[PDB]
Amino acid sequence: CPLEDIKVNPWKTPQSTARVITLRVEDPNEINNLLSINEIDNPNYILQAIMLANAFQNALVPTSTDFGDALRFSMPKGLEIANTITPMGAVVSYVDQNVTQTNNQVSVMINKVLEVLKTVLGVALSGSVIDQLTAAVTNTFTNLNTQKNEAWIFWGKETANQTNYTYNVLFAIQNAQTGGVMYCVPVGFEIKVSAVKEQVLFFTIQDSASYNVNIQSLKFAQPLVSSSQYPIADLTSAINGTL
Amino acid sequence: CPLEDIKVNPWKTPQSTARVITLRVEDPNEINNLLSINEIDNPNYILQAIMLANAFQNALVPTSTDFGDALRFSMPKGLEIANTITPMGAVVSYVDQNVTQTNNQVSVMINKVLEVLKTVLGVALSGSVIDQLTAAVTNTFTNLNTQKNEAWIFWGKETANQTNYTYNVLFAIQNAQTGGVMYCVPVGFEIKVSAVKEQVLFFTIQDSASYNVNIQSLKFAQPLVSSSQYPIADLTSAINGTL
Ligand SMILES: [Ca+2]
Ligand SMILES: [Ca+2]
Repeated sequence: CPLEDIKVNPWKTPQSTARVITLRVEDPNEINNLLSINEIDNPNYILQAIMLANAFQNALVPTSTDFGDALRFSMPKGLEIANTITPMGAVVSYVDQNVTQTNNQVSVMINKVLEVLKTVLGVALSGSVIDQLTAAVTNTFTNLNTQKNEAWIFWGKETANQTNYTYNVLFAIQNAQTGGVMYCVPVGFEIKVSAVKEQVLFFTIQDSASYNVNIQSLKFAQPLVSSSQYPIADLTSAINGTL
Repeated sequence: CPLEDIKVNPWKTPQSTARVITLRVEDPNEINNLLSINEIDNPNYILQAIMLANAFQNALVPTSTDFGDALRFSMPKGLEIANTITPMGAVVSYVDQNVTQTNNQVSVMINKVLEVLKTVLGVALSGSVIDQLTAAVTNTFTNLNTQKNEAWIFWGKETANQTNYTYNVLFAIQNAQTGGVMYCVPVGFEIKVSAVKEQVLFFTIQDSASYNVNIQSLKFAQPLVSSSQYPIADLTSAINGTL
């Protein structure tokens, strides 16, 4: 079928070669209420990632009674916990900002939230994790039906005109843009949306809604520690939180 | 605030205590084109899960030229590969079935597909992984924008009236319903949908579409092998596919 010459299109995004593995660990020894999303080019840093999530579990706090009976990541408490973490590390940035909108599509809200998180991460880091970051924020406001009973989402007060819920997600990043450190970015969402739960469960990005959202997050940089030498038992203990 | 007596509602689904961890492994030594979704109560069986996915990567085959340039899991080749896997194991079930619909919502198609996969797994196994199974099938037909460039989804022929694409997902199951074995269920989707790619990218469960879908899958039961004793280096090699 005669070999044609190369028509090199320089804007054609190539298919990813990244391997994605999702772990659902039933009945963990200790409960973890953070959705853990880990970016890693060297799997020897996975344990470190899981241990950072174990640490920031202690930074979750109850919401006010008016909101409901829910847990959310606290930036203030996050700072406290950061100091106690070993090996020692630094809080590069932190945010506690409200985001609102009126009668806009859910896609707009996802963007507004993305803007805040992209500010936290920075251009370089943002770009290296844009796919999972976009997906993670998307899954905060949509695809909630399948998530409704998960350990990282908490349903608060539910009126006829409003639904309150929290959503806890953590990003661990180790790649070319990080170098000799692994970044950790826990995010605690406190969301008020102008719809009944039943509608919220099946909200899409096309749907329109008014939002009042509080975003609490920080970026924690911890020097890399390989775990190749250690047995898998330690990783198992890390996942269970018994390490 | 006076302690009221217990109003025990026996149909109130409790919140999950399950810990969910997602691993994105950039630049793996060997490429893996299966979305790996692992259900595990004992993390000592993770390596086994990842090694089963490594094995069934060899069961992916190109689609016909008329469909496009895509890879999909082949049930026939899956059976061949199953025999070569060590430790030895058994193919409990296998399917190669077409599923179609006309002018129905995407939710209906998700159900039709679920029915087939639930048949493969069986009542007990199905129920133990219903959340991730429902989500996985949902993400096959929706939420494709964030997935569009991922390693497990391949875009074929794209006309003005039709989009062709494949979607490769693998479930590893180790829990109370499995006992002393781990089940492995690779699934190769070959999907023709009556819409342009741009529309397909932002398809929701509310959208209506005609579908022609081929589903190829099998259930592989391999006796459990704990990896607690082995170092994490082996797991790292398993993820890279160099083990
Ligand atoms: Ca990346
Ligand atoms: Ca389960």
